[PDB]
Amino acid sequence: ARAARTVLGQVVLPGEELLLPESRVRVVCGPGLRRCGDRLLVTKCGRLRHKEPGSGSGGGVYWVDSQQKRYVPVKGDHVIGIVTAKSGDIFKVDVGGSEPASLSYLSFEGATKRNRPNVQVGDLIYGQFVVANKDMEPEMVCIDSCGRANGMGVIGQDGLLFKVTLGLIRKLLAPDCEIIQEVGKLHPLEIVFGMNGRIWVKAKTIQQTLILANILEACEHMTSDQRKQIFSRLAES
Amino acid sequence: VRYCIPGERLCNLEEGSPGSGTYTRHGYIFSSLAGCLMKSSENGALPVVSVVRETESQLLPDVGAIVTCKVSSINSRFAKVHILYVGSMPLKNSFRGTIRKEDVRATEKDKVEIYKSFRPGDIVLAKVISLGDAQSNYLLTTAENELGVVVAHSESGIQMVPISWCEMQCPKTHTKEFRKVARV
Amino acid sequence: ALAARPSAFASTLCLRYPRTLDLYKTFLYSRQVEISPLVAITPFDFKSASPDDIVKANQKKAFTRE
Amino acid sequence: CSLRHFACEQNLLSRPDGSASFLQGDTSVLAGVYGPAEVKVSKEIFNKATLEVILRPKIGLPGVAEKSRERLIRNTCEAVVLGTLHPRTSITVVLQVVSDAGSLLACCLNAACMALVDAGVPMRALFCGVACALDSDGTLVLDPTSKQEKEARAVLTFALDSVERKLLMSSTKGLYSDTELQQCLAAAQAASQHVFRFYRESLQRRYS
Amino acid sequence: EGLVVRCIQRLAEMCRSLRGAARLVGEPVLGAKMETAATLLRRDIVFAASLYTQ
Repeated sequence: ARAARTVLGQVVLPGEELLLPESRVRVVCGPGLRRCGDRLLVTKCGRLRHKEPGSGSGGGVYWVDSQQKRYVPVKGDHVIGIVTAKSGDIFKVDVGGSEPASLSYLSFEGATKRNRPNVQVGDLIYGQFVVANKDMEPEMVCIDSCGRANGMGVIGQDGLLFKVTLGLIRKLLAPDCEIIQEVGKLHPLEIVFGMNGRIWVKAKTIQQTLILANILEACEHMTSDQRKQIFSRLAES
Repeated sequence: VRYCIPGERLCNLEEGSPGSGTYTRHGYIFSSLAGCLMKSSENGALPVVSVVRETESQLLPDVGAIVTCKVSSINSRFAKVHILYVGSMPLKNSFRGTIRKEDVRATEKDKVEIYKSFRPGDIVLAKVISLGDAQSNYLLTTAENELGVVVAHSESGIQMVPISWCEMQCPKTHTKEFRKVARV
Repeated sequence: ALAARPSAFASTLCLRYPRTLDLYKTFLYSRQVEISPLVAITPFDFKSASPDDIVKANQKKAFTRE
Repeated sequence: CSLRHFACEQNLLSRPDGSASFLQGDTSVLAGVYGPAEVKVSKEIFNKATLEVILRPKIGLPGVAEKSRERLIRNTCEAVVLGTLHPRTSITVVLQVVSDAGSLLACCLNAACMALVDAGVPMRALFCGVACALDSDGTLVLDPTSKQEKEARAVLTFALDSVERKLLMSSTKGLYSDTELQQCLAAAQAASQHVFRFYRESLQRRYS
Repeated sequence: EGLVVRCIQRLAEMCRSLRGAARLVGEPVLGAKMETAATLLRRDIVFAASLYTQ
C-alpha cells in the first residue's frame, strides 16, 4: 500500500490502493479513482496525475488518464453530434454515448416560434452540454452563457469529419502543445475539436485534407524530435 | 358459514339483490366465485348478497384505484413506472404505467419539470384514470395533495425524509434535492 | 358416483411444508462473521401553503380578473 | 511444473472498442469488447448494467456445452466489474476460439480479462486462469496439453482474484479426493503470481 | 418602405398556395421552384412585428 505524491507519473493497475497525504482532505477523486475510507482505489489503468494551480491551496484533483474510444458525457464539454430525428419540437442528436441528446428549437441564436432554424436529418452540430448526470438523457444548449453564439450551431460545409480516440483529443488540447502550429506550417488549416472523439478539418485541396486526416490520427504516438522532424520532411514532398 | 362454487342458486330477485362478483338469470341469483357467502344487511332490508374470497392474490386495476408504484425510468415528457401494490395488498406480478407531463400537480399546469419530480428508484402513490392505449397502458395520475412520492431513497442508500412540499434534504450530508412530496 | 381414498404418489405430492437448543454448531452466526445526525424537523406537517390549494382558492375567491 | 510460452497482442481490430489476443503456447483465443452502449428496453436493469457473453467454437456450432461454459464466464466477470457506475447500458463480451491445444478455459478467461482492461471498463480487481491436471499417480502438472489431458485421470481449472488470491470460478473434471484438491489450489495460488507479473509488464510496456 | 413588407407578406401567401395546386396537378417542376422561392423569401425583418412578441 504505497502513498500518493510519490507515484506520480507511474503506471497503475486496477485493484491497487494508494495513500493520500495525512487530517482527511476534501480532494475529490476523478474518473478512474474512487475514495474508500482514508484510501483511494484504482478502477482504470493509466497514469496518476495531480493538478494544483500555482498556490498552496486546493488546488488539486487526482485523476488517471488512459486510452479508450467509448465516450461518456461529461457536463460542460464541447461535443460534436449528428442530428438523427425531428420528433416533436426538439432535435435528437447522436453524440456517441448510451443515449441521444436533445436540443430545442429556441436554443439557437435568435430563434422564436416563427423564425425557427433550418436543421435537417443527418447534420453535424457544434455545441456544449448543460446537464450530463446519470439520471436522464443528456441535454445541450448551443449558443453561449450570455446568449451570443460564439461559433456554435451547425458547422461544416466543405470539410471532412473523421473519428479519433480520446487520447489524441486530450493531447492536442494542451497549453504546451506544438502539434497544431507545426502541422499547420505545412498545410494551412482550421480545426473544430470535439471531446467525444471527433474532429472536423478543412484544408485547401482535397488531397491535403486526405493527408491531414490520415497523418493526424498518428500524432498521439510517434514521439517528437528524432522522429517528428524527419517525418515532416519526408511528407513535405 | 358456507362457501361457494361459481354457480348455484342463492336468492330470488325479490329476496335480495346481486352484489360484487355475482350474476343473475331467470329470476335467480347465481354465484360466480369460490369465496365466502356475505350478506351486507346495510340499512333498509333486502341485503345485497355477494361472495368474496378475501384472499386476493392478484387484482386487475380499474378506472379509479389507488396503487403503490416504483419508478423505472424518467423522460422529459413522461415517466415509466411499475405497478407494485393495488392499494394495500402485495401484487404477484408487475404491470406498467406512464405519468404524462399533465398529471403531476392538481392543476394540469404549464412548467412542472418532470426531471425533478419522480427521480427513478422511488416509491410513489398514484391513481389510475383510464385503461390506456398500447403505448401507455394505464395512464396513472398524481393530481392530488395525497398523491406523490412517499418513501424516497438517498443518493448513497439511506432512507430519505420529507422536508417541504417540494424540497427534501439528506440527513447525513445535508444535501438539498427536489421531489413531489405527498401528505402523510 | 363414489369418491375414493388416495394412494402413495398423491399423498406424497400433497405435502404442506410449514429455539429447541443448538445443533449444527459451526453454522452459527457469531462464529462465522460515530453518528451525530443533527436531524432537521422530522416530517413536514403540511401546516403551510400547499400551492395547488392556494391557486385554486385564490382564484375562486378573487373572482375579479382586473 | 512450468507454465509454457506466453504471448499477447492488443488493439488488433479497429471496429470494436478494445481487442486482445492471448495465446499461451499453441492454443489461442481472440476477444473484443464494445463499451457501454444502448440496451433493449426489455432487458435493461436500473442501478446496474447487463453483461452478455457469447462463445464461438472453431468447428461446428455452439450447443449445451458452450452455453454452460458461457454462464461461468459471465458470472465470473460479473463479480469484478463495477456495474453500478453505469446503469441502463450494456456490456458485451465475445470470445472466438482460433486454435485449441489444451487448457482452453484458462486462456479464455485471460483473453476476457485483457479485453476488458483494454476496453477501459471500471474494474474492482483483475482475475486469472490456471488449470491443473494430476496424472494417474498424483504427479501434478500445471498448464497441461491435450496429450496429457487425455491420459490424466482428473483435470481442474480455477479462476483467482488479483488482491488476496481467492477462488472465483471452479469447474472440475474427473474424480479425486480433497487433499490433492487443496494441493492443486495452492499450486494455482502460486502460479497466478507470475501471470499477474505478465499483466503488469505488458501494461508497463504499452505506456512506454 | 412601409408597404414593401406588406406586399412581401402578400406575395408569400400566394407562393405558399401554389404548392397545393402543383401537388394537385402532379407537376413538381413548378412545385419545387415555389418551395425554393418560399425559403428564399423568408427574412428576419418581416417577422419583427411588435415589441412584446415573446
